[PDB]
Amino acid sequence: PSDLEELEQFAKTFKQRRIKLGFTQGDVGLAMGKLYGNDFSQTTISRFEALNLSFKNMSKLKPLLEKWLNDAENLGLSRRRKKRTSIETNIRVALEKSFLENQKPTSEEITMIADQLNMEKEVIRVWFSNRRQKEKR
Amino acid sequence: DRVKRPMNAFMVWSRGQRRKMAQENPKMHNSEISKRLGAEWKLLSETEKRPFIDEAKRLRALHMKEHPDYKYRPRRKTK
DNA sequence: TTCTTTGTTTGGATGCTAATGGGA
DNA sequence: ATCCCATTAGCATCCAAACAAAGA
Repeated sequence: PSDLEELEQFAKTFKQRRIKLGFTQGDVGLAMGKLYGNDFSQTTISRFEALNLSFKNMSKLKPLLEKWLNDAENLGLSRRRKKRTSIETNIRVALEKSFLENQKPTSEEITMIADQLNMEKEVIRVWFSNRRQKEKR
Repeated sequence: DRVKRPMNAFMVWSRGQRRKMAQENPKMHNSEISKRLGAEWKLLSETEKRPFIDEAKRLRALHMKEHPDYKYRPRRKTK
């Protein structure tokens, strides 16, 4: 009855039951969309089915995937996540250079850099945080 | 009825040799035939293939016209 | 069902990293 | 508000499965 073995058995069970319904990893993620105000990528469904998420993350998706499966075998507000958008190469090189000059640009510098690269403030802000991560590794 | 996949250049061409080897040499399995045609095909010149590659195009066009909504959906077999 | 080929399409896997949560 | 960074989550990409033909 171990937390991990149940989670362990559900991914397997889930998958079989999924292939049974002749359902694609992508279809399930799509179906979660209607249901919870946020879609789930094919990547996420695959990782789930293969035990490649954190324990915490998996335990949280179990319920959503379980409800969906059952509902399918029978037969001041929040925001929907921002779509992930790649950093074009030219921008990458520029941001890459600015990072060398310094890793802690300020708000206005961030606003400046973004304005200069014709990029969204927030994206640039987030990039310096993430690139600062990739650094300390 | 279930909609089959349209034939590619190799499938069109092999369709020919298949008989001109099967009847010519019975008791032989399609497996061995496929192996052979396989080898023979990868030896044809872009000029010897061109007509089958061309006929394959028409077959592909013919397929869409007759199945405007067909989408290939291979399903990961159960195992 | 398998046995076999090529070519074509699609599913699923996975690096890298983008975006989020929520603490402070 | 801010700002910070441990977490969560997906674009891009690449590889291998499915499948047409045929009929033992």
